[PDB]
Formats: sequence, structure tokens, C-alpha cells
Amino acid sequence: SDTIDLADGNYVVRRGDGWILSRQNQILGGSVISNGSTGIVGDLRVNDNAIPYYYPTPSFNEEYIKNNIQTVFTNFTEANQIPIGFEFSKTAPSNKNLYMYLQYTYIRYEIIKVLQHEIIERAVLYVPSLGYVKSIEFNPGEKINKDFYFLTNDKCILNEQFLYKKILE
Amino acid sequence: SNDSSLDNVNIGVIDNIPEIIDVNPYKENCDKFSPVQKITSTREINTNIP
Ligand SMILES: [Mg+2]
Repeated sequence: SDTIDLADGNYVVRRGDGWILSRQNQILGGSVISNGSTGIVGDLRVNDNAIPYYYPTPSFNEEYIKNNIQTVFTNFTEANQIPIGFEFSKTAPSNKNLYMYLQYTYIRYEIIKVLQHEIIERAVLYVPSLGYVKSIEFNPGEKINKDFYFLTNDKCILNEQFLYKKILE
Repeated sequence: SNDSSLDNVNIGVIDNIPEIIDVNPYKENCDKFSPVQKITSTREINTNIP
């Protein structure tokens, strides 16, 4: 993306909830249920799995990103010490096998620099919000689409947001 | 016995550890504080050579 309708300076941007990272889909594991059973896969966001992932730039180091995001948006340092659980339940049809795999969702924050109404620098923070599972019913030896398993680029499973605030000097 | 003991103290990681909020107290964690008293004795010794 390029040439936004914003004045020059630095901005904190919230991109919304429901961001899943590339190549990270099945790293959490999967469950195979069958023949009328119900599978429940879930997690508890506490401690190490709640640690956010940083991607800084020369102008925007880790501390700049963290402090600006927490000043404007939800304070994730305090809120990630309180455990929060989530779960997904799916029922297999009779005489058939179902596969379900889980991957975390992230809040995507951006620190952008606008110079003459064109974004010249962008740093990105992913804060672990919750999870998201995908399921499919399969036959022995059936081919599965490559899109169900693998993700090429980071994408948002929901509608993307763009909530900007100018960082004051 | 090198003149270096605090090398394994990493200030960054320690500063990243959140504070202890929800304390589950252990009931009997202390003793009755017993003060220590001292009587100072004085000897009185005589001498002819200073
Ligand atoms: Mg807050």
C-alpha cells in the first residue's frame, strides 16, 4: 500500500483482530475424530504463548512500538498475565473421519511514517489474541487442497481495520 | 575463584518478568523476632610499667 491521505509524521494503526501468520498454520497440531464423536480443541493464553512478536524498523524500535501501541490501544502487558481460554468443538458425521487443526490469531498493530502523503516506513507488532480452527471431512487417500493446510502470506480472517492516531512529538 | 559473580544476572530478562500480583500466602512464614541483649563486662587491671 502507498500514498495515504494523511499528513506527514508518525502514526499508530490498529489493523483489527483475526490475523493468522504465514506458514504457521499446523505448527500447533491437529486432531482426527470419527464416527459421531465430538472433538474439542482449545488453548489458554498465558505467559509464553501470550508474548507478542515484534518486527521493528530503524526509526521504530521495540520500545517505541510497545509504548505507543499501549498508550493508544489495549494494554497487552497487563492483560496477558490474566489467563483467557478458548475452545472449538466439531462433531464428526457417522461413518466418516474429520480433521481439525488450530492456529493462533493475532492483533496486528503498525507504526507507520508518512512523508508527503506516502508511507515510507512500517513496523509491525503481532499480539496473540485467540485462536482459530479449520476442519474438513476426508476419505482414505483423498487429495486435500493446498489452501486448507498452508498459508503463503499473513492475512486477516475477518474484515481488516485501519484505526490511526498521529504520534505527537 | 574469579572476580566475577553476577555475570549470570541478565537485567533485560529480569526487567521483562511481570510482578507477582495474585499472592497465595503461606500462613506461618515468619518467627517471633527475638532481640539480642549484651552485657559489656569491664576488667580493671593494674600495672607499674606504663
Ligand atoms: Mg488498558
